[PDB]
Amino acid sequence: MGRVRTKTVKKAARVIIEKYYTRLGNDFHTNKRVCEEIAIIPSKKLRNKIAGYVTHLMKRIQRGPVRGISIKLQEEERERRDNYVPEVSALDQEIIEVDPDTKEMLKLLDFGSLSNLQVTQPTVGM
Amino acid sequence: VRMNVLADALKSINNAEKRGKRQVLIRPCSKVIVRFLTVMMKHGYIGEFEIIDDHRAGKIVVNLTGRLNKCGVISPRFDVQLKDLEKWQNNLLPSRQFGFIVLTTSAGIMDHEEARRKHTGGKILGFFF
Amino acid sequence: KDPRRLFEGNALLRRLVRIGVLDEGKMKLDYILGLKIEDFLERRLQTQVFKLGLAKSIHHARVLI
Amino acid sequence: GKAGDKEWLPVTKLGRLVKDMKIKSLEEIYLFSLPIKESEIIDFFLGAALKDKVLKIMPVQKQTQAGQRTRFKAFVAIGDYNGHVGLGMKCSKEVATAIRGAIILAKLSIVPVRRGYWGNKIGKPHTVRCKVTGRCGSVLVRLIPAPRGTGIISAPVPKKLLLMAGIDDCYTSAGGCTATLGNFAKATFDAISKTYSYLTPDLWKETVFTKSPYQEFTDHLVKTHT
Amino acid sequence: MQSNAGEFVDLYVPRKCSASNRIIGAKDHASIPMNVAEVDKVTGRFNGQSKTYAICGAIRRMGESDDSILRLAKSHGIVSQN
Amino acid sequence: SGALDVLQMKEEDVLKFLAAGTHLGGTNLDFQMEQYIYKRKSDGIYIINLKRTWEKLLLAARAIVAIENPADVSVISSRNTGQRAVLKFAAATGATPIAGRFTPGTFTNQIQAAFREPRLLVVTDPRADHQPLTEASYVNLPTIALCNTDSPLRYVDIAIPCNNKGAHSVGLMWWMLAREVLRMRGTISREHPWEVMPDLYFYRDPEE
RNA sequence: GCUGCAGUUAAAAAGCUCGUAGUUGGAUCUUGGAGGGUGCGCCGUC
RNA sequence: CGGGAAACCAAAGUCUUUGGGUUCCGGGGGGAGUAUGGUUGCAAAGCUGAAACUUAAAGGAAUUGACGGAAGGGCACCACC
Repeated sequence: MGRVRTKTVKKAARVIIEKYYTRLGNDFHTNKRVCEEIAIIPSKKLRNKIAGYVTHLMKRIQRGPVRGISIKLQEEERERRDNYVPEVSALDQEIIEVDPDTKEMLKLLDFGSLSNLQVTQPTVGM
Repeated sequence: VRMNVLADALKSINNAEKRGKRQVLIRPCSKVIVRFLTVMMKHGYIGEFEIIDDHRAGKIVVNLTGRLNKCGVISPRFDVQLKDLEKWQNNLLPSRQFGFIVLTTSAGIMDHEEARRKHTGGKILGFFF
Repeated sequence: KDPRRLFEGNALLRRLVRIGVLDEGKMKLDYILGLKIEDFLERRLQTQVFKLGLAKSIHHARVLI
Repeated sequence: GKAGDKEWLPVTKLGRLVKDMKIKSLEEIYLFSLPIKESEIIDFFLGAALKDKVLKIMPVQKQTQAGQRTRFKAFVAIGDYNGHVGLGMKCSKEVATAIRGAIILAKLSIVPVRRGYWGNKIGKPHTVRCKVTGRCGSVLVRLIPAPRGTGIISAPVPKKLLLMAGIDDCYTSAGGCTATLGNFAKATFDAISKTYSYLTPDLWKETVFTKSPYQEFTDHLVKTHT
Repeated sequence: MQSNAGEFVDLYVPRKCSASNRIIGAKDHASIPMNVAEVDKVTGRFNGQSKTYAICGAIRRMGESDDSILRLAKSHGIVSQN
Repeated sequence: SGALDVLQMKEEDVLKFLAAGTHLGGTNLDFQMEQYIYKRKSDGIYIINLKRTWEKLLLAARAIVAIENPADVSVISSRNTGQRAVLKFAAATGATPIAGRFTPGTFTNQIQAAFREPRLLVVTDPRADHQPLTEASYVNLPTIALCNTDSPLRYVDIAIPCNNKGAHSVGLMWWMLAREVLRMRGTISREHPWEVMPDLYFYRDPEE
């Protein structure tokens, strides 16, 4: 509204979080102490305003990755998730079903393969 | 319709070379086109050409390198008087040194250098460089 | 070699040389093309009467003459 | 002179080769058609002993909310006397900057001129190989080779550019609104630059050419940074 | 560019397109060539020793540089039945 | 042939290619690409010439060797299907990278923080990667490229016809390039086969 | 403004077509060896 | 590609590197499609078409504000509610 955090604040929040994630927390009261340790901030109101917005972020991050923030731990988590692979899906099950011509595609490609025919009808533009 | 046939052949060429083309098919050809293509050839401005024989008027394929900035045709074919040749080459040639005005004289279709040496003159066909 | 070019070229040159204005390699037409005003200006009295002591000034020279 | 030379440091590999005394003439750049982005490159290779003449000052303007604005535009030309020239137009808040920037712009744009013989080629080229023309927004300048002593027959502004380019003798014909100076100089600038583009029969034959100083000097042009 | 006594004047001799035999001139930096490696026959083993082609701004802007290379590479190898 | 033998086709490869469904080619030809085309399948689709796709790829590979400093060949993709793909190519061969939003002023413009002076660009979609292809033509840098049958030929010298509609076709072709360049002026030796599974190139993507 | 102008919007293509004078007109009829001029030190170059 | 002052234009391209055929109209703006003679017309009017004098810009295109009882616009009790 009337309180829209400005870049000087919002930047610091992205900033700290990038280099501070495992240190920071869920709770306003503690990061505020942390900002004293890990940063030099000139007025107390700013440091508070910073601690506060970065906490609002931590609250959000800890519920779903947030649009522009990266930390070593989140990278590791995505990395592990990005492994998955089952019985596997194609199979495709005995025998490919072709659309023919695609049958004539193999037939005139010198290539054996599994088979099935169901490819007829034209065929309007739009 | 058609008044001249040379002018088309020359233009066709010029646009071929401008595109970056290395060949053209001109139509329909004539003794005069051959003679002009020939003077060009002697000098390097084109490669070899070939007259294909439709049972009509002919079609030529010219293979061109890329030494050709421009080959123009002068219309009408003005009469030139030996000291109007000096005036022509200056009007339309890049440096005194090179480029040819090609005209038709009683003693043959020739570049003006050959003209100066024979010591004959006539009516102006065109040019190149 | 053109009787007109030969007969008058050589003459222009020979005329240009008698006055010292011009020199031999020049002393062909190809060189006059590459020439200038001083070359004439240098041949007037006034500057000569200086040029051998008998004036000691392009000044003195003109009033002397 | 003594004022304390700056500390140019190069952004560009082309530059490193130049400072290192690895590239020695602009020709290398020109043959390679390397683009030149650091003005000092031009400054080190030539330009040393290259003189810049300011062609024009005329002011302009555009409209603000609360009324007006006005600023200075400078037209600068640079060139030795032999075979190199550039042209730069700038508009800035202050004359000095406008000129200072213009010079920089001119240098970046420096262009080759091919100067030739009216016909009998004795004692080195006095004019131009052929006739080249250039057009800029309705002004067009045509340069024509001329005999010795002809000199530059052009308008004062054009004569000045051609002079720096190092042309001794040339005939000119100009068509269009010659009055609009920025356009006229620009066209003439295009005209002169076109000489390299002309292919004469002398040029007809080809060449292992070059490997490019960028490639040979490659290590040299990746210093020890990043 | 000879002078009087067979001397070579002005200042440079430009490279010429590999496709159109037209001067690369000199500030047209929308153009470049292409060094192809020679191979120590047999196969692999990049051995120098460039086989090289230069293509003009024009050809490239006209949506050639590629083919031109192929007329260029095959005609002089490698590249066959292209 | 050319460079003399072994270097020819190899069924093993023509097998990986057909498998990865490269040759399938776009319904819209485009004129400059007509040569690649082998034949048009019924029910509209074109069959690219794998033999041709092959040889050009090798020609590409060779141009990538001959650059001395391998780092300064830029492999480029904003397309997803080609993002892990190029990242892998850069890992193996020297080759520095440019994925995603190319960032304009990267070739022109010293000042910038992604300023690169490559000696060779390899692009995966000339339509998606048009910015890099344009910037490159502002500064005399040759271009290899991923082209399906209907891709922009402007400012690209060397095409390798693909499919780039996608799948593993983009994977395999980047794979085979790196495979090829490591062979040449590299050190694979014995234009014999891969310890690397080509899947390693290939797009990732999402999660439930 | 022949050489060497402009006419979509700046001053300027007739609303349109037929049409005589005038201008303008497709292809195609034959195919080194030495003599003489001017440069360079008996040789040659053009 | 190339053209053009640009807006634009595959023709308004192939135009200083100015030359394919032919036809027509224009030479700062106003006076003026006016005067005057001829011609055609029943008439209304049409075609051909000046000058004296007047005057230093007329005009084109693009760019930008300012401004609108143009469109999406907003914002404030120095505006309304």
